[PDB]
Parts: sequence; structure tokens; C-alpha cells
Amino acid sequence: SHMRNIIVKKLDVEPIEERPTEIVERKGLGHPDSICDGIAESVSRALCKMYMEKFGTILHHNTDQVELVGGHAYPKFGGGVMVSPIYILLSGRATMEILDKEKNEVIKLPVGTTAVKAAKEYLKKVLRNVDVDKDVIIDCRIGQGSMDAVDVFERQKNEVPLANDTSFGVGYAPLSTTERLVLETERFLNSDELKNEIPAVGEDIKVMGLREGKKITLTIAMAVVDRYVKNIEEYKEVIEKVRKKVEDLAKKIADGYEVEIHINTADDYERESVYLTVTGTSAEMGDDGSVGRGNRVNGLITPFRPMSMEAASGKNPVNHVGKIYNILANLIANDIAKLEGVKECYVRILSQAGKPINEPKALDIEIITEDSYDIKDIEPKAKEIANKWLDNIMEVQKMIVEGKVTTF
Amino acid sequence: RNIIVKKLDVEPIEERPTEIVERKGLGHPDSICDGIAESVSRALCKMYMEKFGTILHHNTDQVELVGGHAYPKFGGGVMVSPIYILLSGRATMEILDKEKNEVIKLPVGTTAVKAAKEYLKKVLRNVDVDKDVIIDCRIGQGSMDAVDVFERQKNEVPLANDTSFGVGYAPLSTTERLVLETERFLNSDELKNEIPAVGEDIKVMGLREGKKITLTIAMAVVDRYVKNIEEYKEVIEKVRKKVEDLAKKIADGYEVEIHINTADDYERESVYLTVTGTSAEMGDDGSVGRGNRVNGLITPFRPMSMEAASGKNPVNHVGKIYNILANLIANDIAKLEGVKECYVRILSQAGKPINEPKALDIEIITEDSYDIKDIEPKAKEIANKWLDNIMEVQKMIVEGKVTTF
Repeated sequence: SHMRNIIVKKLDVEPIEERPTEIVERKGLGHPDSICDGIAESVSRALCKMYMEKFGTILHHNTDQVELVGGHAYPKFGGGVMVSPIYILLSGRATMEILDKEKNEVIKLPVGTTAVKAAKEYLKKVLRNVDVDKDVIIDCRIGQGSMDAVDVFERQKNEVPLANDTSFGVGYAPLSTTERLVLETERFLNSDELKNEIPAVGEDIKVMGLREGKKITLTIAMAVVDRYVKNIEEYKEVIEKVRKKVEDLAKKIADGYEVEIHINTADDYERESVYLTVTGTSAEMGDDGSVGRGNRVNGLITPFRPMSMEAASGKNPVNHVGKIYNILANLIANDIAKLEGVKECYVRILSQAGKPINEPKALDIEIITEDSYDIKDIEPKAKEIANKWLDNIMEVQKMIVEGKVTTF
Repeated sequence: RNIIVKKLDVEPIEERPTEIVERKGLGHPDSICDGIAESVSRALCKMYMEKFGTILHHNTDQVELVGGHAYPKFGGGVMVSPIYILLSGRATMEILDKEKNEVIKLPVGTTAVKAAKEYLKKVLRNVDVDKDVIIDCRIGQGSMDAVDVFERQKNEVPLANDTSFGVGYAPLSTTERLVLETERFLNSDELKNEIPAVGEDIKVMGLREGKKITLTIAMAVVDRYVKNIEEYKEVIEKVRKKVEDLAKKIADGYEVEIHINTADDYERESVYLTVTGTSAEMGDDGSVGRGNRVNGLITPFRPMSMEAASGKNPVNHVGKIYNILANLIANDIAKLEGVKECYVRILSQAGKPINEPKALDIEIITEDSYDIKDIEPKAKEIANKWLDNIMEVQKMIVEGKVTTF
């Protein structure tokens, strides 16, 4: 009986698959932009766990500022050289010290050391061929603010925070064939199973998908680790080996479509100018990176779907509307898309400033129905799903801190 | 050429119930970074042209602003901690004299730091670039394979540096024009000279619901020009009236509400006061490609590209060229009779000439009682016209005749 501003509307347009063209991009884990997103969010999570240990609540912070400066290297067949380390600057702000006037005590939290440690551990986790001791410099200019113990006491209540702004979030489901193919391609090429078989495949993998009717062209930029290819011959074999595996993958999840696969199209086998790297990432020299310039929270870049321009990674998981709403929108859309009769679902949430974040000014649910289905039969199920997620909005916070949802 | 044209049968933008549009003004920390990034690129282009008569490889689309600290006060406050800015990205740092067998270093560092400081002085009137701002530089040499692609056919038609897409659309909706022109007006020299209290950090958000547009402005006020809270209120109300008169010009028929600095607390005198005219002094951070698209707007009800045009080289970086190109094509197609709305998406393939996109995608919402088959060939010609004159895009960018944010 709790009445929210939820809107369910029938959408009478062509579903995504029936539209003639589609363009989808994904920047893989080792791409400099995705490295920065990953670090930003890993630092946030680390700081959250820090605050939770000491106070049992999360204090205010935002670490959605991370700059990766390309290093210096000299790739060579058989093994190249890393000349200058990658430089990474951690920025943002985080609550550092707590002033307690009553008991006359001052607590200070390991903001800087936690941040640097978290960033370094994330790099070790994803980049197989980067020695973080010598190949990376992690610097930190995160602001260290103070806070009254009184406000900490209020935070420990863990009530639903009030929306500090009029902001929005957007999501949709399900993923189209192209979207699924782009996503799973990057995931597969960065899976441990494949790396074991083809160690030459670096983590800096970028996948572009172009659908023309029922034909999908995949264009892949794949950084090759030079110590695993002793000449151009072996380099070529890596490309064709990967190609065949991606062909097999496309036949599993995009059967019925015509699939074309292009890899490292900028290569020139004649001049021996190819996508060769020492560390398996263009972060080593070729390409710089920063936060919020790549994937959206659903892990994709989709100019045929609605996209928020806000960078979710590193944002305050407590009271940043944009981050929470973009994740929540994608969680709601995903569940509604499972409902019988729903072919396509779009969710948009708009906050009411001054009101709890789970009491939005408007939540729009647009549904393309399957044939012979009545939107009015779906609507009550859909509104229930939305209200359920809104009721459990604090659990969504936990999911983020526990890394159970993606921010890029 | 791979030019695709489609009729798009959806509700036009103005007829949609809800519309949200944002613009970050020139003084906003994110737009500062975008502007600095492009200023560095333009400067390096000029420097390379002077020494070699050609533009050498670079991509300075990386600028990080770490917020400083300040202490604003009625009549004039003071900075406490300087604003740290890091110039980053790629550039041709040196050339090898194979004949003399010596490396010759190019003035990238001095050129970049100078271009950065000059831009700040141009967009932030009340900043002291000596004590308020620190500008560091870590621009480095680009990879060997990237420079190779850049040099393969620079003399002919350049080869795409990468596989990327830009987007564009036309025309602008009433809400979009209102947001865009609101910021531009308040950040115009004519206005700021009239009302020196108006800082350049102006964020404008437009929320349309039906035929009602709520215009929300966050405007930094320069504290040296407001002696008290009363004078502060006078600035707010004076700007408000200016925006009202503007709304009557370009948003006739719409109920336009105007909210300025909604977080202000007049009782506690806790308002949007600044020393420098930017929230960069308030510990707020900024970086490149976190704000406006090349059309100058953030538009979730429109298609967008995540590529950041600012700082990228105007020679072979499709992430810049195609976003500018898509906008140019969209504008022309929108002029055609029968075209209500136009959407242009241009995809590259790394290694292929920039005038040979993997796909040049066009969508058109036709006016009522208009055939797409009549408009279709008109659209292709416009697209072909521009691809034939793709080198003019570089020219327009280097000559600073187009915005990147």
C-alpha cells in the first residue's frame, strides 16, 4: 500500500532487433579507460569497507577521478622493454578525520594508504604481464576532509538518504544479439581459460559491433604480448587462432546471423607495424586513460539506446543519485524483462530533491509487448518489481560495496 | 561508400512528454579541462606547422583538475590551497636526425603549459595563475604503431587512428536551445562586463514536462563584487530577469520556470560565493570528456558518443572528426523540406581512410505526408558532399571555427 510515482506505458515502436542498424562498443578490462574506471570503483569499495569496520556505516567520499598517463616502452618480438613506468594519479575526496567535541577525541582514517593499496591490488588482479613494483607509479591527491562525530552518529542510523539533487538514471533490458555478442566476446578473450591457451592475448581488448540487417561485423583491437610471439609469423597465427575461437563463440550465441570478424585492422604486416606490446596493454605507452569515458554501468557503449553521461565508478554509493539510479534502473529493467509478455523494457528514474532516494519524482517503465499480450496484464507485475527494488534500495548499496554489480 | 538511410517512425522530440538537458559552462571544472585540452592541441598544431609545415602526431585529450581550497568573503576572499592541474596525453616529443645521428627535442612541454595558462586567463577573469593555480605536464611520446598509421597517408587522405563512432543530430529542441543560449548569454563578455559579480562556472539544467520547462541554474558569484548578502540577492534577481527576457524570445508558448542557486541559505548566509568564479576552488574535481558533447550539450534523450573531441588531433582521430562531421551532416539534412528530425552516426575502421567510414548511418523522422524515398537521395548527396570535403573538417577545427564542447 505504499504508493509511488511509477508509470507503465506501452511502447509502440520497432523493437531493437527489427531496426536495420545497430552499433555497440565495449572497452575491455585492460583498456586504459576501463583501468581507470576499475581503480576508481575499487578505491571506493576499499574506503567503504574501511568506514564499515570502524563505524558500521559508510561516510561521505567520491573517488571518481583517476588519471592514467601512458608510460614508455619498446615492443620487440621475443620480449620488449618497459622504459618508463605507467603513472596513475588517484583523486577525489574522502572523509579522513572525525572530530568528537564531547569525549574530546580525534579519530583519523587511513584514506591515502587504503586508496593506493586498493588501486595497486586491482592492477595486479587484472593485468597478467604488468609488474606493479616497477611498471606502475600510483600517486594520490585525494582530498582528506573532516566530519563532526554528531553527523557520524546520524549516518550510523543507516536511514534512506534524501536526494541532494534533481538527477536521473536510465536502464534497459534485455541485451540484443549484437550487444550480447560484443559483451561476451570481450569477456571470453579476457577469461582465464583462454589466456592459458593463448598467453599472447593481452587484456587491452576493445570490441566494436556493427549490425547491418542480420549481418554483424565485429572489429577487435587486441593488444599482443610480445614475449609470446618470436616473429611476425607467430603474430599472424595468434590473430587467426583468436579469430577462429570468436567464430565459434558467435556460432553459439548469434546463430542465424551472418558474422564477420576483423582483428587489428590497423596492422601492416609488410612494414611490420602491428599492435605489439610489452605488457599487453596500450597503457604502457600508446594510450592514456581516465574515468567515465568508456562503458556505461551495463558494460557497453550504445548510441541506439539511452545513455547517461555520468560516471558511476568511484561515486559515493551512499547518496549519489546518478550512480544509484543508473544501477537500480538496470536491475529493475532486467527483472521486468524476465516477465512473460515483455519483449523490451526501458526504465528511467527521476529523483525528488528533499525526498528519500527511493521515493522518486517519477519512474517511467516503457514496455514493448510481445504479440497477443495486454500491457495491463503485465503492468501490476512490473510495478511490483520496481517497488520491490525501491523497498530494498539499501541492499543495492551493499551489492555495490560487495562488488555484486558492475559500474563499467 | 557505405551510406545508409532509414525512415524513423517515432514521436518527435518536442512531442515527447519528458526532456532533460544539461550544459556545463566555461568555468565548470570539467569544461575547464575540455577547453585546456583543446587549447594545448591547437598550440601543438601551430608549433608543428611552424617547424615542419605539417601537423605531427599527438593526442592531448587528457587533463585532470584537482580542486583547490578557498575562503570566500563578502567584498573579497582568498585562496587557501592552489588548484592542481595535470596536462597529459600523447605528443611527438622528439625527432631523430638519421643523418647526424642525434635526437632533437621539440618544445611540447613549454608549448603546452603556456597554452594552458593562456586559456585559463581567458575564461576565468578573477584567477591569479601565479598563486591560485599549479599546472604540471606529463605529456609523453605516442607508440610507434600509432605514429606509423598517422604517417602512412597524412599527405593524402589520413587513415583512421582507431575504430570509433561519432554522432550528430538536428535540429535542436526548444529546451536544448534554451539551455545552450542561457549559458552562452551569461558567459558572454557583454553580460559579465555589465554584471562582474557573475562567475564563469555556470551549470544549467533544463527539465521539460509537457509544455513546462524548469530551468535550473547553478551560478558561481565572485565575492569581490558583492559587499553583502543584499547585493548577492540583487545579482541573482538581475540575472533571473535577464533569463526571463531570453526565455520569452526563444521559448514562446512554453511556461518557463527559472531556479538559481537552489542550495542557498539566506538566513545562515551560506550561499554560492567564490573568490575565483569557479567551484574548482571548492575542492571540486574535473577531467576531459565528462561534460558537454561537441554540440555543447548533455542529452540523455538523444544519441551520444562517448568519444571526447577536445584535445584529440584534427588530422586522423575519428573520435573528433566524425563527431564534428556528424553534426555538420545532420544540420544540412535538417534544412531539407520534409525532414522533421535527423540522426547521423558515423563509424570508422582502424586503418581505413577517414573518408571511407565502415558505416555512415542516417535516420530521418519525416514530416507528415512526406515520402522517405524522395528525401533519401537528397540525404546521400549531402553525406557524399561532406565526405568529398572531409579535409575541410580539419581546417575548421584548426581555425577554431567549431566547438568541441
